[PDB]
Amino acid sequence: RILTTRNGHTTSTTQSSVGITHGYATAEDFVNGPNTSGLETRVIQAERFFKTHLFDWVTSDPFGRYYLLELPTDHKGVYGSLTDSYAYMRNGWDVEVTAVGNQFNGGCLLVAMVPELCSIEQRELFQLTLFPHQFINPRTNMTAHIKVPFVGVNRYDQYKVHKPWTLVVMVVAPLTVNTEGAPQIKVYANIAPTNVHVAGEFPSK
Amino acid sequence: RILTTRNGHTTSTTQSSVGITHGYATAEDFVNGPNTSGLETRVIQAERFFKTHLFDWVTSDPFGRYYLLELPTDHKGVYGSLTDSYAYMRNGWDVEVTAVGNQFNGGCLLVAMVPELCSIEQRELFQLTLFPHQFINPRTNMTAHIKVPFVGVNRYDQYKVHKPWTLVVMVVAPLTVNTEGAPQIKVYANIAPTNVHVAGEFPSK
Amino acid sequence: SGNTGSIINNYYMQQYQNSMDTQLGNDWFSKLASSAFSGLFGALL
Amino acid sequence: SGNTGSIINNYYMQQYQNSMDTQLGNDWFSKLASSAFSGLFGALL
Amino acid sequence: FTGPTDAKARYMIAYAPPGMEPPKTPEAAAHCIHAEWDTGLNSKFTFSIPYLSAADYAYTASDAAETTNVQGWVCLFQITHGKAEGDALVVLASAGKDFELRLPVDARQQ
Amino acid sequence: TTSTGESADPVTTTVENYGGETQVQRRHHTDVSFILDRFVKVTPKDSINVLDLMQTPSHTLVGALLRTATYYFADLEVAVKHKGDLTWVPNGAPVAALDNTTNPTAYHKAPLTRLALPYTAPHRVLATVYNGRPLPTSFNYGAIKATRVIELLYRMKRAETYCPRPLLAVHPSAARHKQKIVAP
Amino acid sequence: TTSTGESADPVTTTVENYGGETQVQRRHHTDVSFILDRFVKVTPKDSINVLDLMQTPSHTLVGALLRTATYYFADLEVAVKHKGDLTWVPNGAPVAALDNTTNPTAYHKAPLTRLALPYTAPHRVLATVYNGRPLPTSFNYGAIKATRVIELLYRMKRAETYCPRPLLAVHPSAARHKQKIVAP
Repeated sequence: RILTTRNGHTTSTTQSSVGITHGYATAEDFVNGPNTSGLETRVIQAERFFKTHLFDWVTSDPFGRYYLLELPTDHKGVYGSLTDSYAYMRNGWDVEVTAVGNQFNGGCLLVAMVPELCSIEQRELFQLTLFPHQFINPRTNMTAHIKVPFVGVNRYDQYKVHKPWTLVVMVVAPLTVNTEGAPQIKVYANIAPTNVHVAGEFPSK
Repeated sequence: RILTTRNGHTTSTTQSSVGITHGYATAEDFVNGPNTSGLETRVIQAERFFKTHLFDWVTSDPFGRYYLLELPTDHKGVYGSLTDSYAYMRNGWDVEVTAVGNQFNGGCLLVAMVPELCSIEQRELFQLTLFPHQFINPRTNMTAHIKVPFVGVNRYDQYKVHKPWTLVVMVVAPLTVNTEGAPQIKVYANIAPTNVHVAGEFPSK
Repeated sequence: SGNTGSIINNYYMQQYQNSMDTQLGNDWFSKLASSAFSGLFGALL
Repeated sequence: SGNTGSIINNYYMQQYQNSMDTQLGNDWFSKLASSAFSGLFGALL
Repeated sequence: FTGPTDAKARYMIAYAPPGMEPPKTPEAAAHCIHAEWDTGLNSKFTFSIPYLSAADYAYTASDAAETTNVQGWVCLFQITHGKAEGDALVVLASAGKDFELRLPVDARQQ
Repeated sequence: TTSTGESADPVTTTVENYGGETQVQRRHHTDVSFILDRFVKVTPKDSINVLDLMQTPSHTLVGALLRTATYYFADLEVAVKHKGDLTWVPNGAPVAALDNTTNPTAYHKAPLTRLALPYTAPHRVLATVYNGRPLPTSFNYGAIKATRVIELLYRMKRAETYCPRPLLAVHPSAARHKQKIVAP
Repeated sequence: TTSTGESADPVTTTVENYGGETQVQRRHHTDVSFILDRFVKVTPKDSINVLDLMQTPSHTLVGALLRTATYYFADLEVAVKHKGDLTWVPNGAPVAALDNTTNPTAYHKAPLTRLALPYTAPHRVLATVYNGRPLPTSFNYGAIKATRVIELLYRMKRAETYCPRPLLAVHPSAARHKQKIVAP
């Protein structure tokens, strides 16, 4: 039930989590390859949480609204400065998507961290439970907390061009404010980069 | 004679150095105090060299021109971003002041890393050889390379208010372009922060 | 091992037959199928 | 050993395959590459 | 460096990776993998630029479709000089200790 | 077999819940390196065409069990009906290279010409989709040219794939997708 | 890494000077007896032509990694499309010899005729350049004749060379020599 996760100097507590969904691996692969010549360093100051707004769940939305965002998104803090001050870098992800409703709102919600994609057709939605996923069901839980490692074609990636992961939500069953439930839900996210490495330095202005 | 110094992924070579002048200590004091509650981290990516322009030595200048700069100065690279993204931080210094002339230019030049000061009177110049110093004499050498630790009133310092160190140059003996020497010298600097620690995080915009 | 069904070693050497692999320093989805919970979750009668 | 990639000895004898060598009584440029000085030449700090 | 006995100089060479336009001033290039040397008794100085690339291997050609110069630049600056008018700094280039070259294709040179 | 559904934890209850007894289930025909080794046929181009494993159609057996895996690595094989002196450049050669005879060149010999060429590419593993639809230039196996290429086939060797992707069956209008089946 | 430059002593400083760590560098594709074994094609003459390893063009892959070595020794191979009864004399036979059948003569058999002939010459090792441009008569491998030679190829075996020589890349007008590269 109760579960407290901590990344860096930031924490988070949830009292209804149904577990963590490790995806595609438990540990990361070898991070000192032959391409970087050993000129790579591991920054630890940039493994803290940060937040964003996805959308607002509402009764009008039928099955199949996804509203996906691709990340690494723009970042005010430290991790946002690394892609500006370094060429190649790699990092996993540790998401947490929260939708606080009520004990009495029926409906469902599916969230999965899928690899590289731009758009999904309506037929492929029925098969979204192949990627690391978790259901948000307002009768029981309110947080997802998927946990995926870095994966890509080549070892170190240039985040100015290739965005490998893409957090995807989806309304499996419509919201129903039957009698006493909250009129609408506002979905948020609590992503946090984990295990960030970085190599190759830029000349400033 | 030959001496190659390296800080981070950057190096530097000089073929006329007369040694390193360790000042006020060989090692630093305890860097995990009771005031920071252990919430301090040591960034290693910000121990590289950087450069600046001091002034141009010329025959007109008599004894007593200092042209001092106080540092930490503004910085384009990483170390310039830390004071913008963190409250308290501490670091030593490892300077290298170069003035390339000729075997045949007479004159002298004194460079010393002095603690906190704003201005010096003409009488105090005669006693500048109390702080960590080194003479730049164009007959023999062309680089100074003083090396000092962090020192201050309180353990961690707020570099937006207090600048503890201040690199000071001074023309002990005027330049003389006697017969074959270079007409003027242009003094540069090659400072590099060393052993940087940092604690206390800011909220971005 | 794919559609390879001869009991004689191929005439050509291994390195000329196909690209030799290199090491540094189904695997996962088969670990998932074995982790599958199958027992009863309540008290049987 | 060049583009020779069979695991079976050639049908013809050695002397008929190619000219047999004769003795009397990369060799040098590989000795040069190993002689290459690479260490630091001055006092590191 | 091939100057007279009474001429002195100081140089810097820095390596700028792809993504940002190359530096144009030495003060703006000191955040690269630079390294500086000084002329004196020993004349020659050899600096070996590293290999940094996302993909494991890199091409030995440049297609017209790619004007971005996917590998990067290598800049060489002169910090200062003393009575060094009109001198010369001859350069050379050699293979590294771990250069690897592969996939042979004889394609239209002779 | 009630269990928390919103957990993505696999739960495969079996027939032994109500007296059943599972027979033995052996799966050889559904392996990933056994089903891809079958000479899928691609629409061949004119004189010069590139060896890219994605120009194969998306409704075949090899073309559709390949666009179900995000990443893949596999050696290659071809068998072409060249009317000429087909040559083959490696990955990354200037496209004017496939006019010289030093490159591996097979001479005409009726009816086919079956080659087994390695996997040459900078990346450690290729990819079907790419989040830059056009993929980069680096994703290929090489380029062959002849006077007039007539046929072309692909047969991946040692195939191994990662990170699965959705597969789609045909949607029928009726309740059930009926059709013909061979019958004496 | 300052060292006396006017000494011709190799000095190869590495990436470990500023924290680097050299990966492993394996070189198989660049050997001298592996890169020359590739059937370079020469401009064939009429009925009679001589087997000289220098009439191959100076811009191929075999013709240009050969005019980079002063001396060389290598057995030979050919594969010709003779329209007739091709014969082959050894090195030094009177040029009227290649009309008799006792000399090694291959009969017509479509499409090619691949031979593996030894290295026969007085000198212990041949040479590309010669300081007597015309080389001597003694520098060759033999002479073949047929009714009409159509194609001819050279494939050196057991090649081994000495005393390297300069190699030249093409000089571009622009800052960089751009060109096409195969792309899907």
